[PDB]
Parts: sequence; structure tokens; C-alpha cells
Amino acid sequence: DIVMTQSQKFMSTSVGDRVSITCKASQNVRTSVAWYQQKPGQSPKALIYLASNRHTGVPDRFTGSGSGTDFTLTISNVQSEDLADYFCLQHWTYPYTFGGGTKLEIKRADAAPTVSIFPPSSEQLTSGGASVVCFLNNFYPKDINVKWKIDGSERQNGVLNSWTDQDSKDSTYSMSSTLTLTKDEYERHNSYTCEATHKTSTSPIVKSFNRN
Amino acid sequence: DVQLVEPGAELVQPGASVKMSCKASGYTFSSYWINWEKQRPGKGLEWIGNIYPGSGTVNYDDKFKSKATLTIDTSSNTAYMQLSSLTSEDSAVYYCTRGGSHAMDYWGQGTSVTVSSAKTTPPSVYPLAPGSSVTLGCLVKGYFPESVTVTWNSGSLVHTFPALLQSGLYTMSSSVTVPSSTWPSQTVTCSVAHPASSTTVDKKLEPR
Amino acid sequence: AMCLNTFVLKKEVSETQHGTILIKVEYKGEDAPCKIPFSTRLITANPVVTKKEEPVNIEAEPPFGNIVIGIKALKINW
Repeated sequence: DIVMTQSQKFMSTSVGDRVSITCKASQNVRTSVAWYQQKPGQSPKALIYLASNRHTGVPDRFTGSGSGTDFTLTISNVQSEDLADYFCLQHWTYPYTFGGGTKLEIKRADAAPTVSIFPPSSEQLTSGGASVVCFLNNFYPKDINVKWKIDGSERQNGVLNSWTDQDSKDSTYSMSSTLTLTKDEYERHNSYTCEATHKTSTSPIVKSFNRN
Repeated sequence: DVQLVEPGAELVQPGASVKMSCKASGYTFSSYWINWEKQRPGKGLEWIGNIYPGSGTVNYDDKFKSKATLTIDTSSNTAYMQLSSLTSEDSAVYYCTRGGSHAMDYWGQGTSVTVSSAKTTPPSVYPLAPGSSVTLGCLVKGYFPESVTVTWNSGSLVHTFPALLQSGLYTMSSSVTVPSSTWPSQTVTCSVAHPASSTTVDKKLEPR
Repeated sequence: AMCLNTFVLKKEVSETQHGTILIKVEYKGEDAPCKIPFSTRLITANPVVTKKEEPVNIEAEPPFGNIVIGIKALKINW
């Protein structure tokens, strides 16, 4: 089978800049290469057909180039709406094969996270469970570290982290961290702390509550 | 307008089989090819095969010959894909698309197939209230299958956190940020709907 | 070296989505791995028989308005 290689899993671009996404075929596919755009929760949208032809309705900011084995999708004047996964597809011979895709990240000014901690609710505690929730909202760049502490001692057991996709509206990232314990273990401790380490601050951003 | 209509979701048990439809409208069904694709989260798209309704031609990617069965019904302008001997590896979004010399042009919305022995379960909804803007939330825990919607103040008022498995059941959260002048002075409620379990739960956020 | 034995059509030749013709053959010889003899344009880069049991797909671009596979050699009209 033909292997379509998209070496860049992620590409970061400032608003207004040009970005070139590469697609390398393992053998000569002539011009039988299509490019698709896929935003989260959406089906792929056809951008380019036969390596260089723009589909009707596709903005002129999107350009396809190449033949043989080296293909490129170029996006000029990158906008917040271009935040998506871009992938190539060879249709020279069966089986048709897709590149692994390239996620386009929009670059912007730094944004410090808004950190919020929440104790378990009375309703959850009535069922013998206890989840402590920490939101780290609207930050940029994407790299962040979350650390939990119980009565000053670091806790790693029972922490589950969920990351959102980059926000098309403001180009930021958000994350939720949940520390799940039994009602029993939760009630044997007093202070619960969520700490965020991000580019924006030397010292971690600390949010805590005391059961008492 | 070219349209390929696919059902939104299918929940099936391991070892079972699933059959999904791809209903074509806005063009002559017998004049174009239909392609079938598999997409697993954070994974490379795969081409399962194609079908030509005008001739009955079927081509399979050899990797899916032991998994997929492609059929057609020209009378109803519908293409079908059956996946059999289902395992968790078959949990994915399956797309149909119209094809031809320019490859995939129009794609269907995709059918999200979940392969699991987990039981349909309604979520437990927990308020997240602090112990100038104020951030509030709701924790939506222990439901199955995906998905849920969390609506703040009948949609007047947000971050939706992607669900995680904990364990054979999903857990998600939603946050909302409001000016400290609107809450607690005015009511802030999260409305959580889980269509699969026929449930709708409202939780009013209370201070303390 | 080139395949020296017989090829059989495993499926009737059909037109593909990308306008080529798809030819599925099964090899009967002892000399596999071997290179498939092909004469009429060949689209498949290196048409080769890997195993006797395994059928192989060959793609070709037919000219407007006869195909020979092997050397009792398999004959195909389009």
C-alpha cells in the first residue's frame, strides 16, 4: 500500500501569517491527491482536488501544490476560523490512503489561566463519593502543569485530567482536573489545593479550600 | 444540494454486528461512487472500501475484508455498511462520502459506533460552587453512553470539558463564568440532558 | 526473475473510482516471489506475486477501443 506521510502532527501559526502543510507519498501518485479540512465535531470538508485545484466555494487563501511524491497545502492570511486538522489523501490506486493529519494551532499573546477549586457537593457526599474539581481556564500557550496537594502533601493517586481543543473564539486552552477520593478519605483531611504552573508566572498559581 | 444522511450513533455489544445506512439525495445515486471511512480519535483516517451503485461494483481495503460488508439498494438510494464480530477496536466514527475522479467530495455527518458491554446509565449531576467574576460548574458523573449536553440558564449563559472514562462509565464537567453581581443575587442553573437514558436534571448553584 | 507459470482471473475486470481497470489474478506456480509478466499501460508500479495462495490486484489504464498476463497465458479484453 501507499503511505502518505504528514510529518508535522502540529503546526503553530500567528494570525495573518502563511503556513505550509506537507504530505509525502511513499511512491509516485502523480497529481491524485486531495486535501481535507476537519474542525472538531464536524465532518471533513473538501478543499483541494487533483493536488492543485480549489473546490468551488473554498477561499483563495487555500492553495494546493506538488506532484509525484511531494504535496503541500498552503494557507495564507491565517485566521481564527482556520483552526482545524488538515489531511491529505491519495487516490492514485486502491487502497486509498490518508495522511495522519496536521493540527493547525493559532498563535496569540500569552494568557494566564483562571484557576478555580471546588469542594465535593453535599449530594455527592450522601452517595459515599467525593470529587474535588479544579478548572484552569482560558490560558495560552497550551503547556500547563497541574499539581494537587492534600494538607500540604502532594497527591497523584485518583487525579483525572480533561483538556479542551483550542478555542476558535479566543485561541485559548482550558483544562479540568478532578481528584476523586472516597467520602471516608476526603473527611480525614482538611486542606485541598490545586496548583497550576504555566509560562505566565514563576511561582505556581495556588487555589485551596479548608474543610473546617 | 448533495446530501449523504447517516444515523448519529449506534451502541452495540462486543461480538455483535451493526448495520448502518448512508442515504443519498440531491444527485443521481447510480452515477457516482460511495466511499466508506473509519476514524478513531487521534488516529489516521482509514479507507474501508467503495461501491458503485450504477454497476454493483464493491472494492474492499484488504485490512477490512474480515470486518466489513458493503451493500446497496438503488430503489431507496441507500448504501449500507455492516461491521461484524465487533470489538472495542471497532469503536469509531464511520463516514460515507460521494466519490469519483476527484476522490471524496461530500461527506456524511458520520455514525459514531460505541462497542461496549457497559449498561445505559443516567448521570449523577453535582453542583460546583466555591467553598470580579465568579466561576461555577456542574460535574456530570457515571453516565453511559455518550453524549450529554449541559445548558446554563435555559441557554442564556462556558467551557465544556470532553468526557473521560471512569471506568466503563463517563464523567464530564462544564464551567460557566458570570459577573459577581449576577450570582448569587440571581439564579444560575445547569440543565443536563442525557437522551439515551431519557433524563433531564437541573441543578441550581447555591453559595457556600 | 519473471513468473514462469499460469495466472487465473479471480474476479471479472471492472472499472475503478479513479478510472483505471482492476485485474485480480491468482498464481498457480512454484517460483513465488516473482514478477508478473504484463503486456497490452501498467499503473501498478512493481506487479509481483508474493505467495501462490494470495491473489494480487493489478491496475491498468486501458487505451481507447487486449491484455496478456503471464507466458496458456491469461488473456483479457476491454
